[PDB]
Amino acid sequence: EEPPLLPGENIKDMAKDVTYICPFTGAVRGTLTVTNYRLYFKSMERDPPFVLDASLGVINRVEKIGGASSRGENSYGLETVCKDIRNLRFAHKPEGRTRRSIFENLMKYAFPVSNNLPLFAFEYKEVFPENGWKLYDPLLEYRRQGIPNESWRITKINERYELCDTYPALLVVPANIPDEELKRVASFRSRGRIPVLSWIHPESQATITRCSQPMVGVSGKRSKEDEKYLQAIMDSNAQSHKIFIFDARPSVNAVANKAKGGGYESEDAYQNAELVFLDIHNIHVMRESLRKLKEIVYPNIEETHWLSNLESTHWLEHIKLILAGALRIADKVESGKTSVVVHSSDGWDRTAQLTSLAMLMLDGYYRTIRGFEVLVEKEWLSFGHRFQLRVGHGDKNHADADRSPVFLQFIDCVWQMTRQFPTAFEFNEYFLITILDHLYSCLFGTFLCNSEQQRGKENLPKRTVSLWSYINSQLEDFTNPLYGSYSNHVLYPVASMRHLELWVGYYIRWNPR
Amino acid sequence: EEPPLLPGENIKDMAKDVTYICPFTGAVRGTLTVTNYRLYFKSMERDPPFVLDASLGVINRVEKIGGASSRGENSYGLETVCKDIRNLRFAHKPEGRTRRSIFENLMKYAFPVSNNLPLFAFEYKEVFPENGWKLYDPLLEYRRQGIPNESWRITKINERYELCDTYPALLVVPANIPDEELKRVASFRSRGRIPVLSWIHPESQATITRCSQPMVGVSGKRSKEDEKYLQAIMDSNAQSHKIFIFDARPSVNAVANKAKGGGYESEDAYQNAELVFLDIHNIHVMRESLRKLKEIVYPNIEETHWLSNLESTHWLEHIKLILAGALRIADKVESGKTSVVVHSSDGWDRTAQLTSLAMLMLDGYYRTIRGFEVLVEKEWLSFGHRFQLRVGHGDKNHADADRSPVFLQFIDCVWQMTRQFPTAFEFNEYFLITILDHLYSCLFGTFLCNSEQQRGKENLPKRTVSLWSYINSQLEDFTNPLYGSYSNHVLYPVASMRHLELWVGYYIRWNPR
Repeated sequence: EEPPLLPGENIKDMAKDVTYICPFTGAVRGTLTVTNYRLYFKSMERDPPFVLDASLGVINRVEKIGGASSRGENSYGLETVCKDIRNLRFAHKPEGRTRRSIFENLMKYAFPVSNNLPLFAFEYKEVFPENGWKLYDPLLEYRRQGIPNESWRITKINERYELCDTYPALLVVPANIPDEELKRVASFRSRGRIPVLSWIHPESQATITRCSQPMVGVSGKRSKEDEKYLQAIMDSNAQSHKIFIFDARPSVNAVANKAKGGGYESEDAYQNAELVFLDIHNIHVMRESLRKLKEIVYPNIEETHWLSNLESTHWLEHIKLILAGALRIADKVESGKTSVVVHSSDGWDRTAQLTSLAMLMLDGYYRTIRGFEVLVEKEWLSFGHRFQLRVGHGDKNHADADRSPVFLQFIDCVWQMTRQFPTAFEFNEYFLITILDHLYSCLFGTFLCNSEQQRGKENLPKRTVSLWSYINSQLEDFTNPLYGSYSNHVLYPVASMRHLELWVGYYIRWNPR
Repeated sequence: EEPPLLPGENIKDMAKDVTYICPFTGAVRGTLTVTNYRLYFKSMERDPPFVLDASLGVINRVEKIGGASSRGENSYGLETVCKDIRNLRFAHKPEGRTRRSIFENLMKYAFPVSNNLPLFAFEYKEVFPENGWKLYDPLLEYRRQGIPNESWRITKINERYELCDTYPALLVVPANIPDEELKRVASFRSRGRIPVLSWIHPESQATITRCSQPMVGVSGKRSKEDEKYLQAIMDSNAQSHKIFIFDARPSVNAVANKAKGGGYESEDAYQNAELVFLDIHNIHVMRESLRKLKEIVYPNIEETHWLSNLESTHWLEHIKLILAGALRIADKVESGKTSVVVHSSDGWDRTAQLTSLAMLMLDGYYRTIRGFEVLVEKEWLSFGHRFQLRVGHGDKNHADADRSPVFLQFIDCVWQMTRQFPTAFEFNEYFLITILDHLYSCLFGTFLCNSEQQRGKENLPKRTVSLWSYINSQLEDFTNPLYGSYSNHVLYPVASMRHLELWVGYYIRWNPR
């Protein structure tokens, strides 16, 4: 059957009497359509119409199955490997070009930028009553936190992104540190990500700052600017006697980075700091972890070795390390009243997961729907997470090792927190799954590019629809009705294999049971 | 401090200033009291009075630590291995006229059966608003099921236990089958446990009968009355097409028995019967499962390999098979409208788990607190599960290979069902745990002996108190607040490693969470 279209979506090819092999109900013949935004398959050979509708941004690779003409053993079709742990395999008649027409159209529209075609986000013409692009206001958010205040000021040194071009235009830093000082410190921090304020505690004034690793190198070089800058941070919390520095990386990996120019803060160079390593592994390791998981989760789960197979993926283990690390940060801020500086190698994948999760534990604001969108806009988009590079929108280059489920891990961690606190979040599971779906969809421009400055040059607000514009128009589908019972208090989920669950709602949502 | 003694409980020994080394908190000195029913330890050295109550009946083994020459920090004293997945270690003064005393008095009252001392069950003299021994009435129960009737009659042939000394005094058998033949059939079934009615469906008249394995042997011999027996059970159902015989043993097993004089019902000899194997292992295989489970759970849990270690015990795998097995039987009765016959080697272990479990699925009556109690008294107690032998009340022989957690296993399954159906049961977790607690406590006579006949020869109903007499006094602590939500209908739990959980409430309840 025909697929429903969206403002800007037009059919690019169609083939009828195509057979999709469902690993759960068997073969089903019907029509396969490929618009400039999705892959649609519907069959009227089933009482409820069997509809398969997946966006093209989800397609990771396309592969042919069988060979040429009809040499294959009853298998002339193609298969699509999807980012959301499905794989879709289709069959084609002996007599038919539909096998090559579809393949060639998928391998063109599912990968627009690799064929100098535009991503759908730029074609989508649907309008909304609210502009998601105007949801996050740096100045208003800081004000919500009490910023500018005697201890912290707001600098505009980065409005044209000269200090650091992967950072937001506005940066909050200690009031006693001048702009000429930020330059020097920027010379010591990788890619100019010089610690900057993320969150400040209402009462204690304890702060969460984020930045990249120090450039120490093998010769063990050091800078007074950076060292005093870190001190200025601790001085802004008056009643504290220390400053913790959480390094997301495992100790053995930080050392390796040191050998290549990076490193960490030593107990001697930073007198009043205590650096902890949280043992959270790099992007490549998480890609492999998720890959092993998809392997035992789709399409059929083998019961006997489920537990060991699951453990072997190290998915839940990584989630646990992320949550636990977030827990250590939020605790030192809450209970210890001590400011914490959090970083990693570049400070834009693990640091983002840590600050984001701690913030959610500490501030109930980000647990509300609009709050979370702000959280996503603040930590991850504005602070330079490479969504484009990490997801690979419309790029045939599926093996790229720059691709990793970083954000997906974060969202998983959030879902983990919502299970443990069924009343503390205004949003619900569907909201989160909807976010993961549009991470790949490229329907909106919210998860495009790799930086704030990039999005400015690309003029994304004026050329694409924000994902929040659509979500804030259907809020009845994203609200947790049990939201309230808890309160405007601090959350402390339990990181332990006995309280973390596999997010069945996402990683196994295709099995019709 | 001293223990709060129960009606009939006397202090057999006391020593003060003893050290308890808690595998979770530090050492605690205090007073270790021993009575004729429990082991009580209490210390006022902790904001919350650290209490350590435990029935002697839950003491699996007592062994002395140190004696010759060992003066260290808590390396002198005694240790107790318990049956409720924990271990107690007391550092009791090396000198002070207390070199040898506490140990001796623990040993004496912890194993009354071996020492030839009364079980505290006979010295307990608390009274309760109702007597649990009256709770279950064989005739009042069959009447609830609509028995007797045109098709099934109640025979008295075994009133003196002369047909089967394990079996209850009243037996429900096919109306047409006279008592004389019950004898001939009794000689074909192992230990004379002839197929007897356990449950019947109100609408389809599909029954569920239980028995021990057939006595076929290598000589493939067969009973003319047996076959005819099963024929009447089928004929009672309106002659429905055919009749399933569920053997709880794996195929290999039944065959093993065959060569031993036992076996199972063959095609041609039982022409109208489908024989299925549920692949549930024997007592030794189970005890070993539970043994590996207490080793990775107590005292400290190694997180890195929790999933693997848990998979290695195969506890969840056995719970699956057992539940899975009840699902088939329940389904063949609910859906196929077919009478089934469940049996095993002796027909008092796996048969009890299966009928009890299927019955819970089919009849909501057993889902009520009183109904469940009746279930235990009927399917487990009157039908001869060897709780004295399987649990070994007050017996110094801990290596006995006759001991197996067959009943606990059953209770574990039920807990699984209260988890998958949080509203269908009137009783709550605590209730089920209390039941496990008095399985070892021997505070009541409810779980003593091996059969109904023995319990009578000891006159338990008049010399000991029934557990239900206690439980039904506080039904507010044992009630499920959510119960009622659903209707009286058939519960179908999922028997998958993806749905079953590890009862942390009973297998890891000691840790301070």
